[PDB]
Amino acid sequence: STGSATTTPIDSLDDAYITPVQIGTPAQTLNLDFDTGSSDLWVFSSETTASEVDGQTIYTPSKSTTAKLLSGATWSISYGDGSSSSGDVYTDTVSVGGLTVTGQAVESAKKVSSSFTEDSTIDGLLGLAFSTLNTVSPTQQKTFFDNAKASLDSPVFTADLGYHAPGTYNFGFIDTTAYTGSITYTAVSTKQGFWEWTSTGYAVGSGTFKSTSIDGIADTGTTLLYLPATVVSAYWAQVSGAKSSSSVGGYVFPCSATLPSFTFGVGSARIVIPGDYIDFGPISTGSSSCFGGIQSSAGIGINIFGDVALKAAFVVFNGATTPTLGFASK
Ligand code: NA
Repeated sequence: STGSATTTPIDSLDDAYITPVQIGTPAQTLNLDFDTGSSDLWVFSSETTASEVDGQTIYTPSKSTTAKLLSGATWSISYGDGSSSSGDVYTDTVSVGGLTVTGQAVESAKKVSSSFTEDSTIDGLLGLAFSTLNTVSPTQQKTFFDNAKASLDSPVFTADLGYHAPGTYNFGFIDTTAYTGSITYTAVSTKQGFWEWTSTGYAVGSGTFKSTSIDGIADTGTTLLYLPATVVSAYWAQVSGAKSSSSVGGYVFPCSATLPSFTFGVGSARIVIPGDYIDFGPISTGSSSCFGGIQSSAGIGINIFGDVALKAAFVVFNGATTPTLGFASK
């Protein structure tokens, strides 16, 4: 089997991407944030505290003839950005882009933190990191990909995120028309439950490539590119008037600037992030200070190849017995 779904930016900045997901029978379609940095499929629901719901579409298990309470199971998750959610668990039929899993754990939120409530466009998350991170207790649950894997034509999914445009998540096949050149594969460590890999270095603009190992995670659920402070300082030093602002919480730059590109290494290959991808716009409405898309990972404890990086590539998440990542230009 295969699945193919379009993923759409939630706003003009590509702050996140939503992908429609069919849950239950008859189908309830929710727009989920596919997150290769976590491993819980959780939704706004009929159980979510009413004051914590503001415009999201909810999953109502009592209206699904295939929903079953997973008795005793609870979940609770906290994300890198400080957001959180928790609740109880159903199993139900879940389909993405024509690919169907029966018996998927659908984590129904009883509580969500303010950032989720405030984002009317995201009805929940669909985690695509390794199932060892799933928070369900006392019986950990599998991701949608891990449940689909054995049925897929190839044990892979691909992320093809757009810049200010829709893109695609494919399950079970490589679309050879979706990228240029060849896919370069690179080793993955699953020891922290992430799609963790080692970039071979970087360049800033037309600058020389610096060969250096940068361990980090391929995380579709993180907006920005978070890299070591040395790398980030080297990038923003090339932008007149850029500075790290403790008050704003990262590097800002004059909105009048033209940003340089950023290149990262994948083995001997190179992925080029155009400068425009690194512009996250005014820090507040009407400000001439703009927020940078490349930020320090110092204090986060891991480097994160978030959407700013991934949307410059066609990315293969190879879930073979020994997982690997692939990157192609596009
Ligand atoms: Na922000």
